Amino acid sequence: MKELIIVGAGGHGNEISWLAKRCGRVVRGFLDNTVEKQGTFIRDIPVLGTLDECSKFTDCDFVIAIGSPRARKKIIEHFFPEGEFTFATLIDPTATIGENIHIEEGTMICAGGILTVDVKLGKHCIVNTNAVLSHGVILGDYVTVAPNASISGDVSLGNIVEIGANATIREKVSVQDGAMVGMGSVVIRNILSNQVVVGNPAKLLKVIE
Amino acid sequence: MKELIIVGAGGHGNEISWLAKRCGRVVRGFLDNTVEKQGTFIRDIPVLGTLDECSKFTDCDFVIAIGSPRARKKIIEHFFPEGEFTFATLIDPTATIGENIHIEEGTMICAGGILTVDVKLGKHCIVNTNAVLSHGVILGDYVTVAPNASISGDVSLGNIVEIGANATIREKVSVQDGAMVGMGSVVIRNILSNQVVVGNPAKLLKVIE
Amino acid sequence: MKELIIVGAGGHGNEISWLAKRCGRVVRGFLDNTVEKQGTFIRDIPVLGTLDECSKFTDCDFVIAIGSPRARKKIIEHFFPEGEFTFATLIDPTATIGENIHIEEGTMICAGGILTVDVKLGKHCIVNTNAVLSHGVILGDYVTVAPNASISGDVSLGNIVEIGANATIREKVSVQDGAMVGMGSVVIRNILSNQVVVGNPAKLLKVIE
Ligand code: NA
Ligand code: NA
Ligand code: NA
Ligand code: NA
Ligand code: NA
Ligand code: NA
Ligand code: NA
Ligand code: NA
Repeated sequence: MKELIIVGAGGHGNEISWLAKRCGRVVRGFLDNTVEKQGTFIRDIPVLGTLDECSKFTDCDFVIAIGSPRARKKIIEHFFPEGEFTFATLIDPTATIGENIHIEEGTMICAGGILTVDVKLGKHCIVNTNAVLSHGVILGDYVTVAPNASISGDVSLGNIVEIGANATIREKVSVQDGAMVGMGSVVIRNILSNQVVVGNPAKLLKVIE
Repeated sequence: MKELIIVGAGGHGNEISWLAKRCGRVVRGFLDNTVEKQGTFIRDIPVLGTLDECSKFTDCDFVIAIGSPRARKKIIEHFFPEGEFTFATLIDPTATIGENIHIEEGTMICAGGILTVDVKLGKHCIVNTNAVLSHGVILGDYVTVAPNASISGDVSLGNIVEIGANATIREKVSVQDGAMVGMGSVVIRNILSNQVVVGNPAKLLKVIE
Repeated sequence: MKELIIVGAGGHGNEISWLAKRCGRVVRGFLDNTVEKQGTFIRDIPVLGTLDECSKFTDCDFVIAIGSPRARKKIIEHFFPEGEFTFATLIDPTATIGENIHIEEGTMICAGGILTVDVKLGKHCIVNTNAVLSHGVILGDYVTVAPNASISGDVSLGNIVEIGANATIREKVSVQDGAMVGMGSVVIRNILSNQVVVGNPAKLLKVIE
């Protein structure tokens, strides 16, 4: 397979370099805009330069290993014009991927994640450690599902949605584009665009836009 | 082994047909009373007819793949007189079944479920995806444990109990017959018969009967 | 390897005898101070005597299979003077141990636990069933992490901390020595020494000392 460039050398990039190694991929290096990270390494993998160096690595697959949905969308739209680059899809060997699962490119399915049946993910999604997506779940593009999230049957998550760690979503709930569910939330009602909800049961905290 | 008939062609039946395939079982088909589902399929497995056709398949094992505890009890008592039918016990290959685990027939233990030591389940139980039953847990008949439920040591769940997704039950709690714990609940007190409790900490919402 | 002595023949000792068997270890027996447990067994493994018999088994590895952090510290300081005894480190075969994970002796990592990258544990820790410790997590000595706990990146847990079942800790939170997080808590703020916090979001309940 192509060597991999990981965009983002933070905590998620750290864990995605681990995922890539477990997937048998050779990581060429990271791109990252942080001044303090130039000339640094994670486990023998160098930070190669800033994101505008991506054009020097068109021979590589990319992945955008940054948790923020809006960060991944911003980076793809600025640095990765349609058709110019290829993206990896990384699925941990300990993830369970069942039947009629469709995953678009750039997606990361991490250790212990479970996608059962009839699940559809858009591009550049994250399903983090030990999260569960049950029957009929649909994710748009740039969705982040944090560790231990519990997403019941027939849930729909719009584009640039973030589901926080160990949150629980009732079956048949819809979450509109850009919303965010706080860690630990218990979501029993539909969520509107750009809403942040928190708590048990989840209630509106604020709007992100 | 015998071919399997799955009663219920809904979301749970979808996931239990997946479980059966992962268990190496041949699924003859589903029985389901929904008019709109007659002549339909899930992943090449047909809906054969309504539940009163069960008598045409006594050569098959059955499983009642319906989440509602009371639905499974109703169906067994009406359609499955004692001794006339055999029931499968389906344990996902990725479930962990430890030592001195006793599971009665009709039970479904799904992907990533963990039953550690000295756990006892009655007939027609569900332990859904990634749920954990720790030391000394006892379940009656027709218990449903939803995905990611966290059932601590020495918990007793009566007949026709339902524990919702990603709920947490304190060690040594007893839950009487027919009760239901909402998704995400934090249960730190005993629960009486037919009570619905929700929240953190769990409190009485209403009675189911 | 050396035969193992398990200190504590309660619920945790039950599950740790299971862990030891899954790890290929021969358990010589338990030590336990309970009068009613003298002459008893768990799955063919005898309670050998009280903790003051430890000096008769210096040929064995020990593990202190008691959930209470303060119980493990008390027992080590009274019965196990520095250098006189050796301690096992038990890691379930179904635990995922990633890269740059450092675990000190006496630690138990149970079934389905996940430690991703750059995680450090002190002595006599417990990571119970299906718990997740993400990038950069640090635990002191005698930390207990209960089943299904969700500990996000860069969390620091002091000595003798207990994190209850299915609790969730926000990234970069620090928990000072001796604190306890109730089961199911949603921890979004730093915790001070000896504080007990509960709820969603977690709030101070009381002080343990
Ligand atoms: Na699309
Ligand atoms: Na798991
Ligand atoms: Na779309
Ligand atoms: Na019984
Ligand atoms: Na009974
Ligand atoms: Na959980
Ligand atoms: Na230390
Ligand atoms: Na120290």
